[PDB]
Amino acid sequence: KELNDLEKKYNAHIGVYALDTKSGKEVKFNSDKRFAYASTSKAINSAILLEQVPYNKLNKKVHINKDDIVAYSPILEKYVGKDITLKALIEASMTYSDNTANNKIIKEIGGIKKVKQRLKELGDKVTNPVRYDIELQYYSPKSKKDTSTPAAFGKTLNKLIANGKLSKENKKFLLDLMLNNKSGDTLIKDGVPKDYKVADKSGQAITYASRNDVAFVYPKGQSEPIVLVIFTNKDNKSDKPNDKLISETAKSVMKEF
Ligand SMILES: *C(=O)[C@@H](NC(=O)Cc1ccccc1)[C@@H]1N[C@@H](C(=O)O)C(C)(C)S1
Repeated sequence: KELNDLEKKYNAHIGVYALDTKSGKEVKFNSDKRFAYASTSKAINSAILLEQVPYNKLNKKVHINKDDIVAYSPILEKYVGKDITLKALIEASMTYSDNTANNKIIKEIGGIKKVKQRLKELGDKVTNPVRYDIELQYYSPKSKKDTSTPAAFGKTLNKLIANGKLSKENKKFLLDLMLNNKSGDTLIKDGVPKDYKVADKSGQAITYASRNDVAFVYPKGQSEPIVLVIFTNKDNKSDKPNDKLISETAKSVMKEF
């Protein structure tokens, strides 16, 4: 309804899935439509690693070489020939959307093929990781590669983080990164009521103005999060997104709760 209106105001396509984990209440709009998840996949990879490595053991270091470095790695770019702890990899991936950190997290997990296995165990047969960064960012409406539906992606985010194989410490370390992430400030954070806490991970693919934001939103007073997945995109390959679209979509969706 009003989301269709926002699709008209911004000449864009909105994908929404939101789940209040307390009530089990869901808001869906183009929720079974495929979108490039882009960097929002970093939250998923980070959480999967965290299921396998206890907080105390995030101090394990791993070697970084030139072959590991991919574009848009503001943190990892300085670790060629150096060691980095898994904790700092996760921090890089989440806070700076470091692409090299995210690939190394997927490697730690055991590779794309293992992320796929985990996804399927969580009943997610939609989220479709195929490539590492940055190649996963070359979205095409014609390919399913590195795409998901807001519903499949949110359900996974809910089963992985919102409840709940993560220890209290690993769950806190991930969510704090997401809460403290100043790079998602123009998205969901921008549209939610100022007293709501928002723990997000944003994404922007190279093509079709694919701009996304996923978050754990805590309406003031509630501790149970509302999982919010907003995927947007446009008709043209070189289209530039408008973050206000996501900000407005989040505002609208939050009234439903
Ligand atoms: C996650 O979505 C990452 N996206 C890319 O690596 C592709 C890309 C898209 C637009 C500009 C540059 C690179 C990260 N998200 C972007 C972004 O927010 O635009 C980063 C440049 C932070 S990498």
